[PDB]
Amino acid sequence: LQSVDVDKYTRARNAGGKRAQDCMLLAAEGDSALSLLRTGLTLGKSNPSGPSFDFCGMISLGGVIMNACKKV
Amino acid sequence: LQSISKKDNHVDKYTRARNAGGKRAQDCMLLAAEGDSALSLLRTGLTLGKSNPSGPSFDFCGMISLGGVIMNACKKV
Amino acid sequence: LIIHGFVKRLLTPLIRVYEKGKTMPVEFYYEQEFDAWAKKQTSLANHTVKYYKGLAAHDTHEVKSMFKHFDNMVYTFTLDDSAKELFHIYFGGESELRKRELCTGVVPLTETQTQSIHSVRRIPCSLHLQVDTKAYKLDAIERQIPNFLDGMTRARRKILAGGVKCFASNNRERKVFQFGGYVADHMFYHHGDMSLNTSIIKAAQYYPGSSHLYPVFIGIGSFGSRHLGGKDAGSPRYISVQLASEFIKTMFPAEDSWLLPYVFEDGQRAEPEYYVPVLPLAIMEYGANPSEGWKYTTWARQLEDILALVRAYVDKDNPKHELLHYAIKHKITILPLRPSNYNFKGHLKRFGQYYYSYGTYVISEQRNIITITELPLRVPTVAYIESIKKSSNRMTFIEEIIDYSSSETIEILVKLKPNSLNRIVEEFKETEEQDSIENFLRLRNCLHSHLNFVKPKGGIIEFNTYYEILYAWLPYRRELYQKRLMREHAVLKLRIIMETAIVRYINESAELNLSHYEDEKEASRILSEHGFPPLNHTLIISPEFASIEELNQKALQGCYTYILSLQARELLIAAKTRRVEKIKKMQARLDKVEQLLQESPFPGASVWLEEIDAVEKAIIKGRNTQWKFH
Amino acid sequence: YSSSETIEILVKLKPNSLNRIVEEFKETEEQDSIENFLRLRNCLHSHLNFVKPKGGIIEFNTYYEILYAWLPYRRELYQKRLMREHAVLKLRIIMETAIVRYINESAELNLSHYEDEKEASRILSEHGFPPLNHTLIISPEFASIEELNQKALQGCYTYILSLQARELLIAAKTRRVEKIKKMQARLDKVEQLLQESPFPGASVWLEEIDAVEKAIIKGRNTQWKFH
Amino acid sequence: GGVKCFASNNRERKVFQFGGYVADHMFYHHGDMSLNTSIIKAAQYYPGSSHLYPVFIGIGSFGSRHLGGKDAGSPRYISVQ
DNA sequence: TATATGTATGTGTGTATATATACACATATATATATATA
DNA sequence: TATATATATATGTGTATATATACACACATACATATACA
Repeated sequence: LQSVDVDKYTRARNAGGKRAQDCMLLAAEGDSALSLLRTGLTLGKSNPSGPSFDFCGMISLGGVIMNACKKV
Repeated sequence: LQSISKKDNHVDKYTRARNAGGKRAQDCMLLAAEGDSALSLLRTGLTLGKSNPSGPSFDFCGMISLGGVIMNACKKV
Repeated sequence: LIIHGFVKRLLTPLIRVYEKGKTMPVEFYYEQEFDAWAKKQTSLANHTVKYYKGLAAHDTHEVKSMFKHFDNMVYTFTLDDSAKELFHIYFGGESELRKRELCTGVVPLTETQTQSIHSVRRIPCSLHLQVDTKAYKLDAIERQIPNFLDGMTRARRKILAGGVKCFASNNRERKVFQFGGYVADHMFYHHGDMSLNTSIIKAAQYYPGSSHLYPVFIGIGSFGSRHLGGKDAGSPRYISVQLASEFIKTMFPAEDSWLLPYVFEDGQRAEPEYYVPVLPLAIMEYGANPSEGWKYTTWARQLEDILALVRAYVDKDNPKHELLHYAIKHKITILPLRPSNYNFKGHLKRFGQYYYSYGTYVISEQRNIITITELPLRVPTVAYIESIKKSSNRMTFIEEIIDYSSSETIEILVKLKPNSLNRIVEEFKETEEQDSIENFLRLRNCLHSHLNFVKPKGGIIEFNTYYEILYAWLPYRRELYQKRLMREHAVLKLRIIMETAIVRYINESAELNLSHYEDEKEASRILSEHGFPPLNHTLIISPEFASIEELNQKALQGCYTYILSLQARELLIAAKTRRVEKIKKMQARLDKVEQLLQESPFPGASVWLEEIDAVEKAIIKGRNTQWKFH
Repeated sequence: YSSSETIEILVKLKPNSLNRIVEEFKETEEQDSIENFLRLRNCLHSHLNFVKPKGGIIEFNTYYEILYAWLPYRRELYQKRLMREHAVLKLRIIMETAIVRYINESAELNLSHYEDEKEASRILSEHGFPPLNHTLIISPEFASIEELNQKALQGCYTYILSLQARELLIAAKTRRVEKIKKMQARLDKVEQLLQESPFPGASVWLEEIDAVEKAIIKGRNTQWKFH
Repeated sequence: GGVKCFASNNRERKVFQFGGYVADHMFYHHGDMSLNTSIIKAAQYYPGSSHLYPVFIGIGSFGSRHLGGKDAGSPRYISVQ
């Protein structure tokens, strides 16, 4: 019986490095939400005070999370 | 490489007729429908047991899905 | 990591309300906060209300405003010692904790907690669980459990209201996705489109063992069968529905839909809080759902039992009249209330405190073949066959198991291994309650009910017998008859008053010389001097939803528009004869109404017997035509 | 490093490789070496194949052919809308210059005295009122001009018997008189611009050119949101 | 169907509700997914889209230059006008 | 040992054809899994 | 034969997503098949 990677995932440029602790994971619910987040994290010079992909990532929650409080 | 990916070769929609491949195999039809709602219609139709005493049934008739649109072979051979 | 601070969230608006002119909207984060804000208003015909299901409904000029202030709206979670028991209650493997918490409503939020959250931007996990998750679980109970008056859920009540309105003009059929778009547009359905189409499909099915015994719609196409449990219908692209118009006409009377409390969504009304049918339709069908905390399961009753009980309650010269009222006062049972055996050929037995339903086999030793001819209630065929195929203790006696069933009648054929009828009886012992073959071939089941409904004004209610549901249902229909008769009485007096001034204006238009006058001001002045009553023409012709105090409070506060939009077509003598005879019919109807408001045992007791007979003949006609109403 | 609507792409080169790009990806006078390296041109190659009215493929060679095929359809459509407008205006003048004199004469015509609408239609036809098709004069939907002047003078007296008593006042008479004056002026304008050069309806299509152009400008200024 | 639907007031609809309208009143005899995709791509407006003068005003997430307009929302989210 | 030279794949656009899948929620039933008895 | 687990199915009303085929043609990437030789 003993005998790919992440799906819909956009890493940040600074994940697991020298400034790893100051990065966020914006986990969204589906893919239309990730379309909104991709629209909004790419305000280039129209939002100098907002975040971008230098310190933010994206991943989808797949709908409804499985609970672990009753499968353990 | 084939043996690594032979497990994914070994799920089609197929209702076998009772007499497919036997002594009366040439008496049998294969009603190749186009989707799954069509198979719902055909399975409704082939089970009129006494409302259609002169009709067909699954003793000599099968069903299979054509999967939408058939690939052509004339451009791929 | 929840202690040190690792788990965070944004906080976006669910509702924005835009005023004309102002470039800042009013934002709401909860639905009941919007409803409480909106019902306090006086006119909402210069505002626009937007509902945002999902983040992708936000267009560009507001995502820019949401992301100029991104770090301003991220909140961090803290937890205390009062939180571990709440996670075990809300998400643990036992429901009794969840039942006893989930009966009470949501507890609102104090000013100190709200100022602390909106100032320092940290959220207690327990304070999140005792508002947001509890509000979710109460809303899920409301969506997934039926009311006990009409017997239907909230989605199916939206489907019924939008289907009465959709097939109004002519009853032409539409595709399921087109009708779904209609009922999601006009009934303010705020969810996805796939589950609505699934509910429209399953709200129209009719076969032996379906959920609904008396469906709202006639279904035109392929709507699935017994043999897969209705799971093999067509796609909504293919199949169609139309309204079963005479059953909906007789069961849900149209002049009673004006008198019900309605669900207001986004400012304007959507559907009733509940329908009140002529018969107790909550106990007349099948059903089995889970929900949050509770479970819903019903088995339908006989039609003749329910007709006997309602006709014994209402009709005054039935022999079981006062004795049934005694039994309602003391909650004892007299007339029997059996399960329904319609469209089922097997047999039903009561052994203690439960009912059991049995199949039907046909033993043969000439060819060692048992011919199964029926399954128990609500048992699909292919699931039964695969269940009888997986069990290894039963497979040791059979050679081959073959199906020959039609689309509406079971006929399964087993084949036994040679000389194996004898070894079944010592292996599968015969009790008094079931046979050895029925132990062998899985041919009985128990009818075990969970009568957990929702009530008006929300919240769970839980009954112990079907008699309790009937006794809780009857007074609502009683008072609704009293309401419709008093409303009709007021409207008839006011319409007599209206048309017996049209008659005298037609008689005096030549002496009055209306063409001589200048505009509506001088005409209304010269009509006020000759003894014409000022009336409110719109409220008299169409009293849509007006209560009787509203109907006699703004009726005498109008103008002479009733008399001024008269066409010259109707100044003729045949029109005079027509209006005088319809005034005579209206005042005869008024005498009949004020005589109906007095009778025994309560007002409106003969009209309800007539409607029982009408619903009965419509059900009989529908059962004969295979629910096609040809 | 792109924006939502603006491109910004950043490559990095390993050291001492620009000169290898220049000598290895050669430069013609149609495209640069850096554009040959970075895929930075394409051809605007057309296949002008449309369908025609009454079905069937048509294949053009240049965009001038498509423009020159387009123009006469719009020209003839202006001509037939002006013919339709002229016909409807004459018919509505005829319709209201019976209603106004009925308001003037119904005080002593005394239609309240008659039994039903057949006697009323008889006595209305005995004083010179024209029988009209009121539901097609007031709403010509998809009627061509032949079936406009073919079946509209062959109706009844519904235009004159379905008047509300609100209409019999003096201000309503005044408003109908000025509305008759405005329709008469518009009929004069329609017959004046049916005869213009080069083809009928030549200034109207200039005005619609101007309106479409400023609507396109106002839509481009608001990111096609029309604020 | 859009001129017929939005006649009374220019109130927004969803994509699947407007698609149900234009499949009912314009006698469309095909599937719903292709009609909704056609409505979505008829409403889009970005630098490099097919339409330079679109019929509709799109309200929601209608995709960008970067994925070629293939990164819009589902038809239960986005609106047209 | 470089060169051409004729082979074979491979996404991509609009309008069509036919399908697939994860999750929550309650409760009654089930079929095999397991101690320790020995 | 017993007391005891831990995983397993189905119902309605909800939350999220996946995938095969046709049709034309300009364009991109992969050899490979020779033909002088070397």
